[PDB]
Amino acid sequence: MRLLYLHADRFEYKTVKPALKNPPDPPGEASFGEALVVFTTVEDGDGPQTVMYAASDIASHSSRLKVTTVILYPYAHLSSRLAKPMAAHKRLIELEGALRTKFPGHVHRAPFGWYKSFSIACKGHPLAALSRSFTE
Amino acid sequence: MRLLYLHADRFEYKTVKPALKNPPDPPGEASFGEALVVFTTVEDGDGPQTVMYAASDIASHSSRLKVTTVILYPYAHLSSRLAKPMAAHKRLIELEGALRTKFPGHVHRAPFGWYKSFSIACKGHPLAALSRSFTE
Ligand SMILES: C[C@@H](O)[C@H](N)C(=O)N[C@H]1[C@@H](O)[C@H](n2cnc3c(N)ncnc32)O[C@@H]1CO
Ligand SMILES: C[C@@H](O)[C@H](N)C(=O)N[C@H]1[C@@H](O)[C@H](n2cnc3c(N)ncnc32)O[C@@H]1CO
Ligand SMILES: [Cl-]
Ligand SMILES: [Cl-]
Ligand SMILES: [Mg+2]
Ligand SMILES: [Mg+2]
Repeated sequence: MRLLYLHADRFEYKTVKPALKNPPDPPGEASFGEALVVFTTVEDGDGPQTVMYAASDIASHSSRLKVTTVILYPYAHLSSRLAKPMAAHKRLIELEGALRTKFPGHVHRAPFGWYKSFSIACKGHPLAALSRSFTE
Repeated sequence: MRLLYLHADRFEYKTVKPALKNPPDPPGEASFGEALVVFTTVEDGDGPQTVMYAASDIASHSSRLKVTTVILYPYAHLSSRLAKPMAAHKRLIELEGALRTKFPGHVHRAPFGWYKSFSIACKGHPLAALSRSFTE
């Protein structure tokens, strides 16, 4: 699993065209204020332990930043060892569930399988942009 | 070298605090309209051939998108095999020079060595977000 943690003053996205033959999530859009935006690339061989490590770390970092909103944003481009789309969607659903057991704030999982537009006002402070890897 | 190509309707950044003891570039800010924003992570062992491949590819993709502006945005977080900061700055300067020999539009190299805020209105079309790797 490869993640990019962006501490945003605002974030918003909108699904555009379907990227997969049949996106497993419906289309949509959302916007937010201060949040940790987590761009999330599921890698081959991510499993239950990977998901647990990521959930704990996301919760911890959110705690450090004193953010009370986390956006889980599926992203195919953070690495070159991607899991297949169905396994990736399953892991993202697990990640959302796991995060909710560790982080008391708002958790939004953005839709999987779409091309999406977004904008972000990414803060510029020292912890506003960090990358993470998780394995098992 | 690892790159993320984002086709933006707008982009803007502002240096915040210095990330390095002595950033080799002065502080600043800029904004833009439609552009290809290239987040750029220089990796260990990038050399002259890597720079040439990246310049050619950036030019080609820009040509496909019919963009006439390219932003070279130094980014430490796209991979886990970073070059050292001085070698990375040198390669980015080379990349900017090389790109100008292949791409007829505006080339902006953002400052190196700073924490930076940014916002982007990333388009949602199928080619609006792509990743690349170059080696030699
Ligand atoms: C493209 C850009 O605009 C958009 N934001 C996009 O990335 N869309 C992706 C993810 O939603 C998802 N996806 C497929 N595989 C993966 C994976 N292994 N990990 C995470 N997401 C995946 O399927 C879409 C196509 O790759
Ligand atoms: C942090 C985030 O806000 C900001 N945007 C940032 O990334 N700042 C980076 C790059 O400008 C640069 N830098 C250092 N090494 C590299 C490298 N190998 N490749 C590219 N840039 C590098 O040095 C700064 C600290 O890593
Ligand atoms: Cl980690
Ligand atoms: Cl390539
Ligand atoms: Mg819509
Ligand atoms: Mg300033």
